Amino acid sequence: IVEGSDAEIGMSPWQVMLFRKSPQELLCGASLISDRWVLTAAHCLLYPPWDKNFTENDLLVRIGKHSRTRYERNIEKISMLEKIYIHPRYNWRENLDRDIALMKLKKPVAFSDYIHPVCLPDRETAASLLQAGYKGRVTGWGNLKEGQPSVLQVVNLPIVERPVCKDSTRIRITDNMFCAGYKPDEGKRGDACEGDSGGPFVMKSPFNNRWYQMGIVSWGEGCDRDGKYGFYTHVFRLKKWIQKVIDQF
Amino acid sequence: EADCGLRPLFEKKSLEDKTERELLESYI
DNA sequence: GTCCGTGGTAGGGCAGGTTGGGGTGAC
DNA sequence: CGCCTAGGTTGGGTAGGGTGGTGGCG
Ligand SMILES: *C[C@@](*)(O)[C@H](CCCNC(N)=[NH2+])NC(=O)[C@@H]1CCCN1C(=O)[C@H](N)Cc1ccccc1
Ligand SMILES: *[C@@H]1O[C@H](CO)[C@@H](O)[C@H](O)[C@H]1NC(C)=O
Ligand code: NA
Ligand code: NA
Repeated sequence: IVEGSDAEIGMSPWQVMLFRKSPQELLCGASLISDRWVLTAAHCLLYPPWDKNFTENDLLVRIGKHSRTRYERNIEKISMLEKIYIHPRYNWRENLDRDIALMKLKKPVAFSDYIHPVCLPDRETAASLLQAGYKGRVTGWGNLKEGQPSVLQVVNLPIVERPVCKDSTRIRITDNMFCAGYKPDEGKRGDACEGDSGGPFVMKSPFNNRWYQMGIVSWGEGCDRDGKYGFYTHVFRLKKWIQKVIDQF
Repeated sequence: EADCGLRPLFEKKSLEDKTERELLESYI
């Protein structure tokens, strides 16, 4: 997270840490949608270009954390994966289209004051909040520039018009992703960076005062660059998929 | 799942975080 | 108005599955 | 006894803290 700031303890209780067992290094971010289902970016588990391909037994999940490194006793809860589910349409070669994936925990997690699930959006919530100018919140223990934060970072970024998003990168944009961030003449700055992938792009509904995950930190050219913007996976367009996956398994 | 989007140290304590409003004030 | 499947990220086989819908639709 | 900064699946913020039970020093 670039041009962000220290998060308020318990302000992102759905924030999950995708931790690699050996070597013990922070891999990506993720969101807690239920007691046994965690949502993250597919490119975090499978990205051949960097010979990246992890199995359930290779990864660890840390929930309710605020400190990036230190083990937060009696607060932090660690769970392990039973199965990984990467969308069959995930295109890792060209434009990381549908850069989403579900992770099923082996044992249900116990909710606390630091551990709680985020809401998935319905077609109505998605039709009200998904608009240019409408600001969303992004969190993660990713790089501060192109170094590493002490505690969880948070930044507020507005949704950008699709045309601007498209003409800002040479990559081919799809209906399964949206770009967010400030423009050059807007004065304010901020953006996500490496290690923030899988992190949620939540928005608070002014109709039921509930936080909804609308996007997933996917890709972007560099970090916090002028003219360039960060892209997030369109959660709603895939909910249908999420629903029947969590259902059948 | 039916109690989602409600933080126990905020919404459930009728308290706001310091940057929330920025988000709500962006709806025009 | 039109377009969003038969290989692509990839098998087997032309549907449909965890996948080809639908939408802030884009053009 | 109050200061001082400290291991662990773990910093130093302080011996509680969003969490246990722990010292050495002057
Ligand atoms: C895996 C994530 O941690 C990371 C997040 C990047 C977010 N950047 C900004 N500014 N918010 N994602 C990546 O690094 C992705 C995955 C692998 C390649 N990648 C990129 O961003 C490339 N640099 C660009 C790209 C490559 C291929 C297809 C689409 C985009
Ligand atoms: C990733 O690893 C798994 C487990 O070994 C393997 O079955 C699968 O074929 C690999 N996928 C790629 C794209 O390399
Ligand atoms: Na197919
Ligand atoms: Na301690």
